[PDB]
Amino acid sequence: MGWLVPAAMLAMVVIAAVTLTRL
Amino acid sequence: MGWLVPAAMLAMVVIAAVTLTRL
Amino acid sequence: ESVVDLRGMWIGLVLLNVFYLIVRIYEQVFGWRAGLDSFAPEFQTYWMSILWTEIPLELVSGLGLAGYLWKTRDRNVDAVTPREEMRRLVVLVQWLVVYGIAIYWGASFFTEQDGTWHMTVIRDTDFTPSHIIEFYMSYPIYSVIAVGAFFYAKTRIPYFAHGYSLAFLIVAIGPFMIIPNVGLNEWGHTFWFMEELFVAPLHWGFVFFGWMALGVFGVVLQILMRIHALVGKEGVKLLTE
Amino acid sequence: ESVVDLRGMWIGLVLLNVFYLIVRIYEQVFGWRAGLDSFAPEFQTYWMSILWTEIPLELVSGLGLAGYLWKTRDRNVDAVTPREEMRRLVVLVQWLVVYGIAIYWGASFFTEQDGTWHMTVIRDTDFTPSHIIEFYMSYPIYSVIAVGAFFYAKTRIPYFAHGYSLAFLIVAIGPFMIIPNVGLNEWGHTFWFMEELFVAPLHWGFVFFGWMALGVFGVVLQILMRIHALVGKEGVKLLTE
Amino acid sequence: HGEKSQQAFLRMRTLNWYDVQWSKTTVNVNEEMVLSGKVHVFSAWPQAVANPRVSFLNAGEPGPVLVRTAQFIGEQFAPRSVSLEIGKDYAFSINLRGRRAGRWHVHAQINVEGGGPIIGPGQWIEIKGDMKDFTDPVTLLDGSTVDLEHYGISRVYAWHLPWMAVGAAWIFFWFVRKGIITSYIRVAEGKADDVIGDDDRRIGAIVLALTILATIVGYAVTNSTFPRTIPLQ
Amino acid sequence: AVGPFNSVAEAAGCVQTVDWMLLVLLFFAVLGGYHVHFMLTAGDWDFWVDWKDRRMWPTVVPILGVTFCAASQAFWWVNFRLPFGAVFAALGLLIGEWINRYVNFWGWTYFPISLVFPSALIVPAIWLDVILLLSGSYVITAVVGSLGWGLLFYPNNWPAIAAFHQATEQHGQLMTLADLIGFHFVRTSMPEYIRMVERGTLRTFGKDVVPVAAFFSGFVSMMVYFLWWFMGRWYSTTKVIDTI
Amino acid sequence: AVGPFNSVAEAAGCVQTVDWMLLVLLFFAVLGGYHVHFMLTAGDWDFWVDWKDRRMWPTVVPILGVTFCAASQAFWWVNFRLPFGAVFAALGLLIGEWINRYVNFWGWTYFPISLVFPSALIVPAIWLDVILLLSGSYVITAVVGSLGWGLLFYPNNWPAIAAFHQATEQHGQLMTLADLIGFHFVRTSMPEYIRMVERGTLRTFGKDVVPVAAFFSGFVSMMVYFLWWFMGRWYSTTKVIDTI
Amino acid sequence: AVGPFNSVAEAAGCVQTVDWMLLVLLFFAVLGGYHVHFMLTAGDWDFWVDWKDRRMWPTVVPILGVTFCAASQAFWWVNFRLPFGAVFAALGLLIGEWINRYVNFWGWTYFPISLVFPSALIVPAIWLDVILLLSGSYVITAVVGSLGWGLLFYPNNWPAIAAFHQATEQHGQLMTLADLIGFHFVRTSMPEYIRMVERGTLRTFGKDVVPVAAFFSGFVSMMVYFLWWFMGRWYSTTKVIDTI
Ligand SMILES: [Cu+2]
Ligand SMILES: [Cu+2]
Ligand SMILES: [Cu+2]
Repeated sequence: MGWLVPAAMLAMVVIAAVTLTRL
Repeated sequence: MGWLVPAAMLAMVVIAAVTLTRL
Repeated sequence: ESVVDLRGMWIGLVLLNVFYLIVRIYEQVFGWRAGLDSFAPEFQTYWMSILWTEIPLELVSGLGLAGYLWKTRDRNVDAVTPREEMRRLVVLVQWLVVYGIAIYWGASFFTEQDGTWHMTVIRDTDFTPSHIIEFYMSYPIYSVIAVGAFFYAKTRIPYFAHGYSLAFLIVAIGPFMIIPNVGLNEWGHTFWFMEELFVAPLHWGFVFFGWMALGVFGVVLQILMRIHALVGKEGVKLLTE
Repeated sequence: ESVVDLRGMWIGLVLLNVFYLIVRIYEQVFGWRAGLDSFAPEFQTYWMSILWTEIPLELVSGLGLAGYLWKTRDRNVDAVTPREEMRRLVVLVQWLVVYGIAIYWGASFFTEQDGTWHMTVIRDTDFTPSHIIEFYMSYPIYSVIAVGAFFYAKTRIPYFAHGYSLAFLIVAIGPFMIIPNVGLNEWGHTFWFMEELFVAPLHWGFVFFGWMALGVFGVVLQILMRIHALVGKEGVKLLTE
Repeated sequence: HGEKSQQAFLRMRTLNWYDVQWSKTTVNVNEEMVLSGKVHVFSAWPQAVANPRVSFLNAGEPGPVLVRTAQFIGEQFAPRSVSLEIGKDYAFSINLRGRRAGRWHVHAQINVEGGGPIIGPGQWIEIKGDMKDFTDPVTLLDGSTVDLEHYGISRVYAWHLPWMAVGAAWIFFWFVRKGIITSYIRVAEGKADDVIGDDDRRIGAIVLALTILATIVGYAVTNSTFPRTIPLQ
Repeated sequence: AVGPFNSVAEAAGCVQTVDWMLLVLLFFAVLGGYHVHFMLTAGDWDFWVDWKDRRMWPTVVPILGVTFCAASQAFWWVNFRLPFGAVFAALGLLIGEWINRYVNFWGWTYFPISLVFPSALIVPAIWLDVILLLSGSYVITAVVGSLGWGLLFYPNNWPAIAAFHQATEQHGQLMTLADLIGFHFVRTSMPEYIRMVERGTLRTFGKDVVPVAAFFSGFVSMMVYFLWWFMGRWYSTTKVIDTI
Repeated sequence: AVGPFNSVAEAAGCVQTVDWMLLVLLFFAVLGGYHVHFMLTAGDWDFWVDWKDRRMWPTVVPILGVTFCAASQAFWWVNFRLPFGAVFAALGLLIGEWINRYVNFWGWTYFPISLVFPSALIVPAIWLDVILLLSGSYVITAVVGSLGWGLLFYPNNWPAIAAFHQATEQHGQLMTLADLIGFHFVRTSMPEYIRMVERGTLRTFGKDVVPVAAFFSGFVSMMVYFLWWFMGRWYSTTKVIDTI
Repeated sequence: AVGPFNSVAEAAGCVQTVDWMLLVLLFFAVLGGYHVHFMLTAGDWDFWVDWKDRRMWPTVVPILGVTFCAASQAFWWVNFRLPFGAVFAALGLLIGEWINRYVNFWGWTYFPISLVFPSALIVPAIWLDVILLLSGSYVITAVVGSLGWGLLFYPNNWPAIAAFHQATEQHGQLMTLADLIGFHFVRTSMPEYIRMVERGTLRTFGKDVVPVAAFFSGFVSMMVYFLWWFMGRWYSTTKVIDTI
């Protein structure tokens, strides 16, 4: 649970990069 | 010896004036 | 065909708001269990890991965003059609909307959550859970979004490509300048003032660069002229009559 | 035939450096014998005589230098040949080199010899040996040299003859303005602050007019343009290729 | 020297010095003498002078002609500021070791805070010998003995002078490679890109990397040499 | 003939000579101005080793030192593309200070060098100059180079500082070698209470003094650099006025 | 086709959508800047009901609050003739503050709302906006609307304030309900001596505290409005520079 | 006909009349502004003879008095080549002050004139005006005339001051006649501790108080003159704006 917020920040950056580079 | 620094300041101003007015 | 495509803005808003909701829930759960004592092992387990992971991630994200925007930049910017330029302006406005949402989240929500957390606890370190979420998470996030907006404007729109917009520079750098100002915050709360008062001058820097948000006033205007000249006289006759 | 004749610069540098070496040796010999007590007769014999002789000598030297430079001024300045104008620019650069050496001697060497002398002795008068050498010898000397440089530029070079160069005015007046600022030094060390600390605000005036030395940045540039336009295109093709 | 110029009423109404002694009027180099005395704080302390709440005992000499090995005021060893109360008497003592040959007037003084200095009686002391024979032995917590006159100066030079040489070399290198008039003319004609190229930036990057490496190496070596240090007290 | 010069060699020699004189005069004028500013704004911590502490010295000195470095950088980079402006100012200040300490503080008043030695600014100046050279932008310099200038002050001063921070035990107290040097060699007008050194606070935390001071100094140096770059730009004016 | 738009309806829809996004982005950016400025210049009196007094609260809060209101008024009126700039800034600040108090001060730290509620600025903002609308002059606004903004602060805050000013008797002392609320719900870092509230003066007169504070706040708000109108004009610059 | 005038005599008479009215209106406006500035910046030392001391009075009064003199000099010299600007301002201030002291301080409250008489500024004003006239340069004026203005303040006030500096012996103490005048004629709101007069310092030296104060006042007057000359130049603006 000490790696939940770090993992969510990484998931955010990845989803942004993939979806926005597509659009 | 209380008139050494005053005398050197005067010698400086005189040598400057004479030599620089020549050049 | 699609001048106003808002998919990117919606995706960014959803991601940012969900992330901040998750952060708020995490703060609620783990502020008392592990955030009260700075020398406890649970503080390292649950709060320092966020810092050690998020600073490099923020730096990498900002550098990569700037590099990708500059790499995919338009080379023949001046030969852009009015419709494509209007679409680019709309995408820049989406960038600025996401930037404004991030500015609210960072400069308003967590900055005062600071006032309340510091009033409930006795400060024992320069990295409190409120400090970790505020100075090292929210401000860098809106700085990254500001970098993205600035570089998209510089690399896609001819008006922003030739030269540097003063208003854009102010609105992109000044709010970022609060992050170095955390050094003055730490210095004033340890030597200058021994009391947790917000109106302390040690927080005037926080105020000053906050004024730089008003730089957005210029940027919007710089967009509006570009909109105006794009509509033309006849289109103006449509809008103003 | 001789565009760069450095005899005047060498003579001035030698005279000034020899004089300051003599002054330093005199300070070493007579700082403890007669400079410790202000009410002793040896203080009058060995330190007040320097003051009473040097203030009128400095004033007379400055006035005479300005008057001689204005009297022997060129009347048809605008009809100067490029070679003669280049020689005049070189002589002005010699003036500025001597001015910079004098500025170092006054504003750097004796100003901090002040910090050390005041830290070794208990101040008993407004005219200490360090004060006599610093405020009433070195600053007036570089003010006289600044007057000489300014009036040579105004009376020999057409660019400086028509109007007043702002950078030259700053670099000639601001460093001189430290001399009246000795009144604020004396006032602050007798009423405002009772301690011998250099960072005391009573010495901020000393700081402010010190900034005026940076005015030289403009003056050099004003010379360089005059050099550039003198070389011409072909000469530029020589220098830049 | 300097008290005569101070106002009489402030001198009389701040500190009353009494029995003051100089153990030796003639000392050799590396020879110790004790200047002792007593002081009374005037009850009607002037409003012009600040409170003696913060004050420092000092020896009024024309410089380090005598080295102060110790000083005591108010039954306490006093290397820092002390507090004097109004209307009370305090005994003081100062130990001084001869450094510079000559005749010097050495006084008892107390520097009160933003009121300022108060000077007591002084005496002429004759120091005979050579300053080159002066030693200032100091024992550390590890038992090592150093000479406070000469200790640590070689390290200061060895760190400071090479960096000044490096800076001078940097300035000289750029000045000779580019020049001032030529660079000015190049920039003035819009050819500012001709002054600085890729090789110049590479040289600057290499120099910065070497400077950072030297700083880190110096810090690490210094920490290895002195593993245990304390802040200023 | 090359303009006012009758030959190629004459032009080259005159240009080289004038280059030398211009460099010397600019160096010494900047040296004088910088020395006045520094010694009367941050000279108290520079004079004495008893003032070289963890909080106030590494804060005050870089902040007041970046001024003339930024001004000289503005001048040299804008007008010549010469990347030594910060090193120019720092070397001038260091040379003047060292000359004064060795000739006056030691040669005249006989204070030992271990008591009177200046701070080190060459490494931060090199950092700032290389940042300006590689970047070419005074905003990127004002941020990154100023942060590095503030951060590098203490690490590059530690080699000349740690030797005097060894601990000794006096009659009953614990001392540093720097405090004992200041105590032994008597300064008549330097009581112990004057030095603005750290004395402790109830809000000081677990060994964060030096890093906090360094980061505060860097942040303030950013703004001071931004102000003094334009100050140096203003001082480089070629404006000619008509009436005084 | 209408410029870059292929039809009338497309142009109208795009204009409406961009209007919405511009409004939202401007609102939130101004909200963030205003919240930082206010909470770090006048946020101490706003946080706690123990600081909402007769002298320092009605003086400090309006003076520091008129800033972003004047700036937003300058922007909106000069560029759009839209009369809601002061209400824009005030509503943004109020919304942000209320969200923070309800979610963080109460939801996280469990401080009751009666202890942490913000000041009311909507009525003075409406006064200032209507003065600018009717007058059309920022000088007449800077005088009259600023005076009204300073004067209306306390009357429109009294309805939410008087309930906690009822008197109670403790062990031996007399208290307000606000003082007892602050005392009962413990703040670790808020001792009683910190609050800059009125404590009495020998030069205070026969019940003139609140009117004197209101008039002083209005007079200072005049000058602050005059400065920040031009500050907002400067921030609305469209200047493009060539070198950074 | 001469322009709008039908005859030579009509033109001359109208010009003379308008000259008189312009002189009167400028004199009285400058008088009012100068009196407000002086009486609310340096009026405490001017009101009472107990405040006319060696350190603070000769420092404060010239520094705050040179302001409107420099502004009026700028106006009159730049626009008319009329050398009475400093005398203009000084005479206006002196006339207003004397009228107030004789009519209000003495006629209403019955304080004796020996307690309430203003300082003398006519001689320094004449010095400054003649320096500007002979030089024609406001830089040379700002240096030399300001130095003379600061230096001449005390010598030209001594003739009206020394009579009250004679010594008297009261019950046990030594008094001046000025201190006894202030003590005898009671001011309810003027306790002895308020007056910022000199009280002695451990750094005061062998009878250098008045010269040090005079030289400090002159040096500061140089900078104040330089600032207020351009202030008066700005106030002489003929700029017409389009929107308020
Ligand atoms: Cu804080
Ligand atoms: Cu001084
Ligand atoms: Cu003596």
